[PDB]
Amino acid sequence: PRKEYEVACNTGAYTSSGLATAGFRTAK
Amino acid sequence: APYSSRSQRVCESTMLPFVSNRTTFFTRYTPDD
Amino acid sequence: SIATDNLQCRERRQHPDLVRDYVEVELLKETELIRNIQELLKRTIGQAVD
Amino acid sequence: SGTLELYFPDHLYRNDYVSLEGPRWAPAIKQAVRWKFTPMGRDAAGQVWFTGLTNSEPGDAWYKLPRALDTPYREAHTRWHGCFQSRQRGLPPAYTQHLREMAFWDPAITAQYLNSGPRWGCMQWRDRQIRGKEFVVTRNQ
Amino acid sequence: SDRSAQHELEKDLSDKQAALRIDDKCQHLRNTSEGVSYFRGVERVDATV
Amino acid sequence: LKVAQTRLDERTRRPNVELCRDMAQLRLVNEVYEVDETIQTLQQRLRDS
Repeated sequence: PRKEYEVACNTGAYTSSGLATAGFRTAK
Repeated sequence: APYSSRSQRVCESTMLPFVSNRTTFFTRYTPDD
Repeated sequence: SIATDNLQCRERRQHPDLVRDYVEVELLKETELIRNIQELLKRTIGQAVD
Repeated sequence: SGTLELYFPDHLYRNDYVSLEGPRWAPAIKQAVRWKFTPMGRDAAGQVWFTGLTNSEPGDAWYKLPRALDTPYREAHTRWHGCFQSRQRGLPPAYTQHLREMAFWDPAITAQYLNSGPRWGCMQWRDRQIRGKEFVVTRNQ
Repeated sequence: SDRSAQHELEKDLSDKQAALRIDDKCQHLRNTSEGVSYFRGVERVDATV
Repeated sequence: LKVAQTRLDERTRRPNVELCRDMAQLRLVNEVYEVDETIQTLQQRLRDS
């Protein structure tokens, strides 16, 4: 799943992420 | 395929923005952490 | 005053460019450095009066 | 030098230089126009929308009295900002400009026109106790 | 679209409640009520969004 | 001094949206500085007594 791959790309200890599963995403 | 895209599929899908108005970047955590 | 005005001006951008780039990182470093330096100056003035 | 009898243990507030990080977050403002996709479907539209009391409403008066029903008069923000202004007028002006967006304020918290003592003044009259002549207090005032 | 927007309002209401409990049990506090202590540096700390 | 400064620290546990700076922050820091000043002047005058 591309959604699971993209959120696994975004996760981290001190990394900001804008993607939000099953909802709206940040404007920044 | 017409049914390979539905609202239940692109509602899940992640490359599309579907952004909100918050700009704070929450952090995730690992169970051993 | 100059730094906080840059912060609000660059934050008033439009939607396909509201990006946390290196400029915002350096602006935050500026705000932190300015406040630490002026509080250190406050304590030094107290000691020089004493 | 001698045997000092003391009777009080409270501290004196110095000698702690802590490297402060932690006020690190992007500040929040009042915006005017925002953006949306209104349904999640094959039907989808990128729509801008402008907020009510920002840029579209005006303050009350008797010439503009009753209301126009077409006007975006946001009653909740109007009442809240009315009571906020009533509570806001009590503080003096430096404490008003600390509640602004940009940082035009003086960095040192006690104001000049309110504080009776001089800030970082060096003069302090200490009278040495000597048997004989008269001791006194409050040579500043 | 209706359900996603209604989710946004629900989490806003939840964050309002998380503010309300702090303000309620902060502003009922009186002089030497229970569990007050010297803290230091909070008057130095001013974080604000 | 107890009650005011632990009021400050018991306030400042707030979440992200309501982590702000109202008049309560400014009035409380003015409170604790002036109570501290009252402590020093009463200590000095006790010493002279």
